[PDB]
Amino acid sequence: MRGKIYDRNGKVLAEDVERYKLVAVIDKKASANSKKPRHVVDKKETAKKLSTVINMKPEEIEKRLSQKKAFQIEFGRKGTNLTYQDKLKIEKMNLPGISLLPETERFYPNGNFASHLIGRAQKNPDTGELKGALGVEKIFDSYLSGSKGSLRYIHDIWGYIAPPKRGDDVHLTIDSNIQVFVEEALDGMVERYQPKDLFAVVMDAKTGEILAYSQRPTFNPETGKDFGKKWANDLYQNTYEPGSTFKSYGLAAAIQEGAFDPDKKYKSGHRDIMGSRISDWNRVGWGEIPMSLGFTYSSNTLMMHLQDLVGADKMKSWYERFGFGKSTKGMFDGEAPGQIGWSNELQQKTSSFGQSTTVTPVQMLQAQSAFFNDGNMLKPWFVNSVENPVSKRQFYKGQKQIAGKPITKDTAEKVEKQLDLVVNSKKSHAANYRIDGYEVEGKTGTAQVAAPNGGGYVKGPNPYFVSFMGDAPKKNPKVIVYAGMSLAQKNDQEAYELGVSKAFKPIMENTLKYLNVGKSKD
Amino acid sequence: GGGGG
Repeated sequence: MRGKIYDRNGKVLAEDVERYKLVAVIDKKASANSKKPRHVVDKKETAKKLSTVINMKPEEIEKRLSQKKAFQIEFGRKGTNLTYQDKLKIEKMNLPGISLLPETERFYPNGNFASHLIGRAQKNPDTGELKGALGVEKIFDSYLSGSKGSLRYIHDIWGYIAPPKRGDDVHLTIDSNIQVFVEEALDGMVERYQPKDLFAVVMDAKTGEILAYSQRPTFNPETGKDFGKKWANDLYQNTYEPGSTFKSYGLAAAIQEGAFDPDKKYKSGHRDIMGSRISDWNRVGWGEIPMSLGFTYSSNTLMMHLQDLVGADKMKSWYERFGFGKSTKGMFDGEAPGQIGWSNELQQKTSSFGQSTTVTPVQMLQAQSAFFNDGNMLKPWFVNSVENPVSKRQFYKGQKQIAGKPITKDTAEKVEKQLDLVVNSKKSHAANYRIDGYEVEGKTGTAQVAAPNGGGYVKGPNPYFVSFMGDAPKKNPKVIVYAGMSLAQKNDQEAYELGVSKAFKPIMENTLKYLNVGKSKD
Repeated sequence: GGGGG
């Protein structure tokens, strides 16, 4: 067998199953050698009797039974993936020339479910051998594959090279219950907005475990629908100009260097950099205001100010210590490193509010974790264990690791206080993200998206990648939820206004409810 | 962006 892929609760996400294939011998030669006929003798009534199961047009079955004088015939995709109780039903008809041959298929019980993480294994027609083409299935192919026991190698994750055979089972950190909430809410967003790109990830604030992840446009692993259009996994392989979500780190840097004072007033409005009026989202500003406010509002000028006070060279190092521009050394294939945009003053400035600079969504989880774990960034991981279920031998076992402490405990508490404000302030420009009964906090994340191949940015009515990096319960969270949407093709206006609030709210509410986190008032 | 509301 190819090994199974389980969730954290032990529920199967992928497994091998035995299905069957219909074959009909149509040539008299078969029955020339003995008494009882071994070819279809009454095409007409055989076709009717078979019109009981599956793609039952009796005449279309007769067309196929009537074809040339080939020995044996198949029935396309309908003539495959037949269940065992379908087999039994036909076997009782005892028809001349009809047979079902066993074939193994990879089965994903949920169909479209974390499609881009789980991945998909393709079948070699001739041999019946399954081989991972994307996601888990590809990374862990050798271990999964009960056959390939020559020299087993973990794709790109250099090491663990442990050299009638059953395969190895892969245990993920995913919780099927939380994954449901994600898939449902993303379906909603696609219906509403029809974005070009979309993701949501739920991470355990205190471990770095990925509890749920999906993206649109994804594929259906079961059917092979849409597989190969978008190959890239958003979370690990695709880069984004993150936008205002990225200010959180620009702030932390400052707070620590002692350059940010929440009550100190700064000049908002415009900032002339390299012959360009880089201005706030409102284009006009709010004049002289406290920094605390600027951040609540998401002032682009604030971050630019703060960069100047701290210093270019020092801010670059700050973003590096927050794990950006480098792989998170997660368990996934060809994880994208992104890059800190720092070639000139323009790139540097635009970076502090999340342009020029590219990140993996994961880099961002890693960063954000700092604020709730006393300045320690947690390595985000999704693989709980790879173990042969016969021997119980663990070839890998995942655990929570500290990918760095860039910031202090004091700094983290002060950052959290501002994140609380961003949502729960009197003048909050992010009330849309508030939930009933539960205390939320996080950062709005509106960004311009780059032209796919060459040119500048995408233009249009609202050509924005909106995001929210939220956590709850406030101060001492259970989870981080990061949703991002790129280029809504429908209701682009509401998209800019609400952002991903319409997806974050349900996911977080449902998750907290399922994890039995206490409420207040309805 | 950042707000818008």
